[PDB]
Amino acid sequence: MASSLSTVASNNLMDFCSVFNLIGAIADISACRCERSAITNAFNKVIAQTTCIVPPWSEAAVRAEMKGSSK
Amino acid sequence: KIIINLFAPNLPGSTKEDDLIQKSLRDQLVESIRNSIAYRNVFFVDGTRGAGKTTFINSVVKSLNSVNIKCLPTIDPTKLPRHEPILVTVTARLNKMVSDKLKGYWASNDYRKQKEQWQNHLAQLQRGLHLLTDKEYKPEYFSDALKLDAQLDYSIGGQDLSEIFEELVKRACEILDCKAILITFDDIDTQFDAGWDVLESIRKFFNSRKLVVVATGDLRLYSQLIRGKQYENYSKTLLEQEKESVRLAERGYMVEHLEQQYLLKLFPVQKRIQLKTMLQLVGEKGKAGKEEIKVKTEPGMQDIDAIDVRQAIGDAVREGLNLREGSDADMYVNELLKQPVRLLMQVLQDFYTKKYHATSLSVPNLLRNALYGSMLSSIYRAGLNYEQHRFGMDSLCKDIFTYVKQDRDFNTGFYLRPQSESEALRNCSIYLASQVSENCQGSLSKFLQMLLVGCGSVSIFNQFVTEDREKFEQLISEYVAYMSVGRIESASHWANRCCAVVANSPNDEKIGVFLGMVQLNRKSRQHMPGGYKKFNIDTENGLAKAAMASSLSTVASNNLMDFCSVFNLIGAIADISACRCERSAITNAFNKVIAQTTCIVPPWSEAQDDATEFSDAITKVEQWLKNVNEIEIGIRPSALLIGKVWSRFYFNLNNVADQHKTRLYRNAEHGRMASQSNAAKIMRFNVLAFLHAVLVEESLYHSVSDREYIGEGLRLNPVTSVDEFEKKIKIIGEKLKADNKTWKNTHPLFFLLISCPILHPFIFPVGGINCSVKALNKETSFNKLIDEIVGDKLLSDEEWDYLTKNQQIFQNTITSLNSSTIVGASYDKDTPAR
RNA sequence: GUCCAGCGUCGCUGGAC
Ligand SMILES: Nc1ncnc2c1ncn2[C@@H]1O[C@H](COP(=O)(O)OP(=O)(O)OP(=O)(O)O)[C@@H](O)[C@H]1O
Repeated sequence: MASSLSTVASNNLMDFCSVFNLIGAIADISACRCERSAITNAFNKVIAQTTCIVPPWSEAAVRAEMKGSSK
Repeated sequence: KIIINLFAPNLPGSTKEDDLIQKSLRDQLVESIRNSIAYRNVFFVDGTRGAGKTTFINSVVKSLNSVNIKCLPTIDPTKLPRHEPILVTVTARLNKMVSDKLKGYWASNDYRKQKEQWQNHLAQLQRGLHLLTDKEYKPEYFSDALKLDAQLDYSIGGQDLSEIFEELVKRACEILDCKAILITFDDIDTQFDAGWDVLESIRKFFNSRKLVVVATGDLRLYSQLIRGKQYENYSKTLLEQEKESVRLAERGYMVEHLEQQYLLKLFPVQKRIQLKTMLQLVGEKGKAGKEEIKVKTEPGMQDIDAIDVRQAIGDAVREGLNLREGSDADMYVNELLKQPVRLLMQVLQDFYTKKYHATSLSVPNLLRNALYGSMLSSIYRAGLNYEQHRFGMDSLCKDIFTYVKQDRDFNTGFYLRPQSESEALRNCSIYLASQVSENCQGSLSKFLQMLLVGCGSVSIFNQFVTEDREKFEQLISEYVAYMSVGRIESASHWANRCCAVVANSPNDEKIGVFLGMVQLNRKSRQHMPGGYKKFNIDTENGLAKAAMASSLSTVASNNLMDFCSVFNLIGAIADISACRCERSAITNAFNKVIAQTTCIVPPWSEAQDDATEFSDAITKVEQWLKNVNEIEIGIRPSALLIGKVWSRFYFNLNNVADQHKTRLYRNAEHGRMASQSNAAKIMRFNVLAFLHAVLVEESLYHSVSDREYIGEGLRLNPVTSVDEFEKKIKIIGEKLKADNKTWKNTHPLFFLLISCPILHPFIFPVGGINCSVKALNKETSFNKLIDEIVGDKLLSDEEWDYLTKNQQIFQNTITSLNSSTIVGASYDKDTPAR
């Protein structure tokens, strides 16, 4: 779930679960070519909380930036 | 590890080996030339304008000079006689070397046989030179030719110069004992009409294996030269006859194809070499760089303490524009790194040299002067003011509006972010942001003028005028005249023009509530429930009548219309802070619009003792002005800071007018619950929004503080309650106290705008307090914190209890505005309880 | 669960116990 959870801030903080996130997780992990020590680092970096801002060509770009990305 | 000294002459030819930038590229191309001759052979070093296009060529020649290749002296067609052909110049330079070699040789009698052969070939070239410079054919030369000679065994008969010149080069190579001869040209940016003769003399006379040509220029300029020579081939009578759109396309492609076959044949693609800009060499943000560049900012600096080129501009932009350490400051520097090398270094050389002598200040002034002389061409096409003496307040306000007009983006235009795709708008933006930090630095009065006039003009025009490609700018010319922006006038005068423009468009149900304004009543209403009545002006007192008087505007089109614009308060405050003395402005500002200004709708419309009480109000203002003088010297506004403040302020006002619009009720007198809205409550939140927008991002974007004290959480605006405004006030309070930093030294803008006597009555009116079991907990805590920051206790014990519960003489509180009626309400329904 | 508030044109979101 943590690997497949991503949130977007447009007018109110929206939460999403996208299959494209899973492909991003596999793509990041598979390029490790490292021992056990780096796996814990890489696996911990994959699972996190990421918030991305709305593209400029939308009608809620200014409000989203104004409201700030936080909790 | 390249060290650049700004105090060197910095001429194009002044660069030595240590000063040269692209040292790796120089050796790479020298190897390419050497290899090619060992095994068309025309090299083209391509570089943008003002990027080492001449110094690099000299270094390449110097490396070759010190398999043998004799380098000809570099030539440039621009600094030559107009009508002299290239072939004559090259032949002249060949003559000098071989004659110098022959005379210096002085061994045996070789220079008696070789000299005759060399002299024979020159005479042959001199005979056939008349073909180059003939405007017509001369028939008597026909018998001059056909005097065939077996000498050199020419492949083809005739008086062709190409074959004669070829044998000329072969003899010189034998004499000089060199494998090949290198001919170096130069760019034609100054006068690119002379570049055609170079191209013709390369495609005709330089095609042997003994000659290597190194040309310099810009393909974006050479293509225009060639395409011009193509359209001169079409018969004029044809160009002016078949003017169909279908035919224009047919001839358009036949030329855009003909030039490419010319270039791809004359300068082969595998031989072109592109120069490197600063961004490529240095790197993006934290990315590793291909090379290392460092600069020196002082003659006394040590070579072991030279800072990086990125950091040198980084400080010149941070304090130059008065910007903090953040991404937005890193966006300006990144744009500068993509500038031409000459322009990038000149603005740095001017800035650091002038700054050093000044110390032996006004740092932004040096940056503005450097930028003005640098991108002075882009200003002219933008059309901004170019007169140094007219640099002022309104002239700057004109510049902002025109730049937004050219950019065609009224939402984020005033941010002055260099994000426009066009190069002129990007260049003009950085200069403009410097001027904002110039005028508005150190004075509160000018800051409020930029906020209200510089950015207010753009936003209002967006929503009330632009809601046909010739009507659009017809309004722009009409709009710029009506607001009278450009003329030297006070901000208070601008407020009335702002009031007239907005009020023309009637909203749904024609309620008298607009963006930051309320339309009060002039005539008498019939059968009004409760104590609702007309707004009687002469019932206020000292420090309250003046607050109202400076907040009243009138427009005299059709019937007389009154208003209570909050924009007037901002303008009135600016005027007081301007003069700061003489006790006359504070006498005159309070009475400037009440009975003198007769505003008319825009043409696009389609319709106690007085003496003993006023001086007490006057004296408090003079006390406020005394404090401003000693603290406002530390104001360092930036174009980002002012632009962002208007954004939050504008959005906040639009919501308040749209949420209190339908909340008027027949029993909304002295409104105690948040679901009831009176006239005084609307004006309370209008002045509260302005006091809130400053607080939120005074911490975020100001330059005096290196961090923010807001904390973590969503940024929200007060529209119905003061829960959000109080919440931020508290949180900063402990953060500013746990770490010992006074409010004056971190939020100078908010400290001054919160202690102004004009806004004090508006903060706590009679009918604008939320009286509830839970609400009064916040309001009281709001009152305690405001008084603690100001120091003075605004409200005494008796009046505070009088307001909260449900006539005591009041001087620091509005008392009659809530009872005043509002046009279009009619107060039929009643408040609902649940 | 309940109460307050904020964004969009009822839905969404923050915060408190
Ligand atoms: N290697 C270098 N190191 C430092 N500065 C350089 C270097 N090469 C060029 N410059 C800068 O470029 C400026 C002028 O460059 P250059 O004359 O080659 O360009 P140009 O004016 O476009 O070309 P041209 O003079 O042939 O018309 C110099 O004054 C100098 O500031």
